Amino acid sequence: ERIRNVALRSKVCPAETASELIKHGDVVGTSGFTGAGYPKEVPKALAQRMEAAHDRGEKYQISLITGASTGPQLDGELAKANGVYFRSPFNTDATMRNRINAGETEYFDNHLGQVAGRAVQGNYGKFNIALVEATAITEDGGIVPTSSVGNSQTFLNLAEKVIIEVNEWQNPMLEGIHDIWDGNVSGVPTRDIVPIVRADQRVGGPVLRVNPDKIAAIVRTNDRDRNAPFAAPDETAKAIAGYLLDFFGHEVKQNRLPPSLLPLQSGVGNVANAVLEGLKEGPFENLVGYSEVIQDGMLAMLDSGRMRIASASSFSLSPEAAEEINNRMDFFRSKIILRQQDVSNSPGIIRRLGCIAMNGMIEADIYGNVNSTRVMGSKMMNGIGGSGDFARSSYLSIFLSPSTAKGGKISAIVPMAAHVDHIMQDAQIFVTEQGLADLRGLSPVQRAREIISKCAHPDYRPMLQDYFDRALKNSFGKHTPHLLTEALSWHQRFIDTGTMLPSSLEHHHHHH
Amino acid sequence: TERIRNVALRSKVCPAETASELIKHGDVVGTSGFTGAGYPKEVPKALAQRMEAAHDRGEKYQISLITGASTGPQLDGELAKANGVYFRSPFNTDATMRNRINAGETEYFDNHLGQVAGRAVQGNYGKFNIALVEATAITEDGGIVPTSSVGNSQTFLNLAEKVIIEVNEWQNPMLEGIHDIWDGNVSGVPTRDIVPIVRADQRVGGPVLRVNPDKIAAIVRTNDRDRNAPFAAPDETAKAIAGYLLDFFGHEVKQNRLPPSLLPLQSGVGNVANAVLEGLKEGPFENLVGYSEVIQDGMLAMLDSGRMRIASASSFSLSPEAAEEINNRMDFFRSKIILRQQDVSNSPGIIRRLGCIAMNGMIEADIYGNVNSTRVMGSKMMNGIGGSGDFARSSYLSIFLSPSTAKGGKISAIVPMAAHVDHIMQDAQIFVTEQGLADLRGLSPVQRAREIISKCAHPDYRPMLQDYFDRALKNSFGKHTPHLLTEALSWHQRFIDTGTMLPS
Repeated sequence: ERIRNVALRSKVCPAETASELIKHGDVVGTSGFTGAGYPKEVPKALAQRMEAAHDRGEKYQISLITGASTGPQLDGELAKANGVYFRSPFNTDATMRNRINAGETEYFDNHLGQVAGRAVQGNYGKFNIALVEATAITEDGGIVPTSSVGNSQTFLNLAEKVIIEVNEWQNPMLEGIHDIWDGNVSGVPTRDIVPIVRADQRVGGPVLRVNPDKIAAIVRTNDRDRNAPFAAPDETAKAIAGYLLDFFGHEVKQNRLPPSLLPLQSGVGNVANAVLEGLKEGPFENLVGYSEVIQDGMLAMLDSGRMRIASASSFSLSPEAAEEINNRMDFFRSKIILRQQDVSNSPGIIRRLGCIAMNGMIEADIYGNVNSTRVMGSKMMNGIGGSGDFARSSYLSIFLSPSTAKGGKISAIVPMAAHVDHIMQDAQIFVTEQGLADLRGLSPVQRAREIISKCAHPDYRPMLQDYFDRALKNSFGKHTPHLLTEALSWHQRFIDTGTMLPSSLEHHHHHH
Repeated sequence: TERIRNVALRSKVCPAETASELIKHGDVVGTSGFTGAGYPKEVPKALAQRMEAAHDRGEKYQISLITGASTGPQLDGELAKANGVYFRSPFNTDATMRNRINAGETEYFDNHLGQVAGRAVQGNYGKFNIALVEATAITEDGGIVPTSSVGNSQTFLNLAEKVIIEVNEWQNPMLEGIHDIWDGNVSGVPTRDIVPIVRADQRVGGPVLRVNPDKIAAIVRTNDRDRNAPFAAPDETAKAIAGYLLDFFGHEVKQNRLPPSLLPLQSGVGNVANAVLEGLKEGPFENLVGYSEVIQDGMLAMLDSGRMRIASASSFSLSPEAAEEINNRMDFFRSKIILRQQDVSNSPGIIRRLGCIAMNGMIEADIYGNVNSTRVMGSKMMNGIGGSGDFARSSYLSIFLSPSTAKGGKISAIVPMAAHVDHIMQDAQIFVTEQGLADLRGLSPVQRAREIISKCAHPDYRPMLQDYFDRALKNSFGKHTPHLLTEALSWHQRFIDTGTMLPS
């Protein structure tokens, strides 16, 4: 039995009935972070009822605040139903992305570590509903989270009414892996000192806490998380990982990093996977993770002993890795700590531990300002996520990307970024399959010489050099040279023609 | 009274010219100095003269200059005149040095002020050859008493191979006691220490910079003045901005979103900040607390009137009139002011913990509320980002304040797209101009634009901004943050071409 508090068993009801508690206009806070631990059955039932209402000319939309990304059963179903008027802080569902980019869903991608605090401040309004997925409910009414913690404790505190989905698909032995603190991290100032001085340090307990009188419904479910396929490293990712690992090796030999490096933050996807595979094969020992996510390559390193501990707010695992950790949850439970995201993404803690931040990007300009979010400056991809939390607070901020996109028709290094998420001050190292730019100690013009020479693709470097050269001669000021007449012209060229590469039918200064 | 109270260290006293000879071509020099206060004065002058002579003989002679923040004509000015600085960080306001920077003659990088010490220890600027630090006094056990700022001086003393102290008799001996220098690991090798500050008036350290006396290569007796802030009063535009902000604070308190005493306050320097402080001085919020980078004129008034109880900062930025008052009454003001290391005053962990209210200026913001603090037309440096990022991102509330226009109406402070970004949308919640106040909390980018355009933009520019936004909504590549890339930067180019952002 998953509901070990007898009194709360009387609140069990079907998903459809529970969804009726959610009203048009409501602000709904849910569990869910990197496709893990989001509610599934109540959102599906809600979406059906939303569509039915819309067909009869009746409005039915919610504001949806999450930990971070969810999955098809939540963002997907609600976006299909056109049921979300406002969304925050981070989405990866393609249907929801389309609603955002059509202006049908208003969106703001907050720094992930800040969301709980802004919720408590009231920026999203009054929370009507918290809808949270659970592994179990304990004897004294504690709520055991599932494959992520995210913002769930904050949403439970704020919401007028609470709905719990108890998912028997989630492994019972997840109980104990979470660390939930009752301290003031995101409440009213003055906040508490968050006393974390080791990545493996627990400060709290294993359960979310909530007044049982606020629980309006409990729904028994049995459904899987998103679990994206493993993105196998291609040669581009492998080259990027190779330059990065060589760099780490050099930092260690110059005593600027310990042989155990520092606590590591990375993502998911191709490049991160290549980096984790390189770390598994590399000369470094006693590694530590202090990140947003646990991904596949870590289980390997936790099992071998290459990595000693991994701190995160969520799992981001493939189907095969998901089965590996479930068959051995009692081992991995001792190696992993899942934290509230306002703790995993706490700038104070990230700086104190001296994390190495490794993040992706859409593009960077020649001065090393970074766009993480908005294609051509206007079309949302996913969101800033925790990349700003980590980039700004880290001991070392590293951005990694293929040097081109769209089969070479887009350069990831541009004269000016069409949107900025990370300013120059927040980015010290850039890595592409072309090489690694170490920007420490450099002015913007010096940053440009390094980025253009080390990171840019051969197809675009002469164009970049031409822009920079002419900017140096003609720019209003020469501290960060620009030609405002063409700074964004590569982006407009892409919009117009589908490529940033110029045609020989017209003049271009780099052909000559 | 003898300023060098350690008898043994008196034997290290030498001329500024001889001391400057310790500094070699290529050296990385860390100095005191923050908001025109407490920078070294006589050794940089002597160095500059020797640099010029060297250059004339065909000898290379340049240094890297790392400071707390801004300095003055004796340091940034003289060295820039001599073409003696190959790299400068993190914050300059001297006109001669600014001209070197914008000519590409001095390399510059404006780091977040709270991060500079940590990056210095990491080695980003290279090995420190020299620390050149101004002192009020040297204590009997060899402690270095800082002057009108603390800045990064403790870190530079730790790092540098050789140390030069300027003991400046111009500086008030009664400054001794006002500083709080922490022994702990804020900016050193990870894992760092927990910084135990949980109230803005909490002292956690001692009154002196610590340095191994064997590293002290020279002590120079000096007698010269800091820079002062302007006396000039806030005009009608600044007073209007302050009025909107104070009305906003009132409503926040009435809605129980701020305490009646508000929260610890951070304020930049300028006319607008002065207006806000004058507003608060006779405002309805009592028992105020400052947790800022700087102590300015307005704070002294409030610390005097009791309307403000304590002010924490790293430096002074005072007018001649205000400087005279504090120096006449240092007894009193010393008990009301704490001067901290800048990596503590600007610690994002502390700023968030205390829940600071950040109030900063700007060059411009775009319609989505991204902020440019630094680079005119995107390429010409003004001063630098300073501590505005430390505070904007970490604060409980991040507010940006500016006149809606500049250059007699020929520049709009609200533009379609910022030509350079220092603060992203996520780091700016409230904008105030003399036209009104935009509260952006809870809003998507297109919702932010409606508020910024209608509340903050000047009437001369508002229809142009609305026209841009409306056509972007129709024709932009994506509709989440609509832009027309062909004209996004066109107002800036129009200014470059014609001298005004207004069409013919």
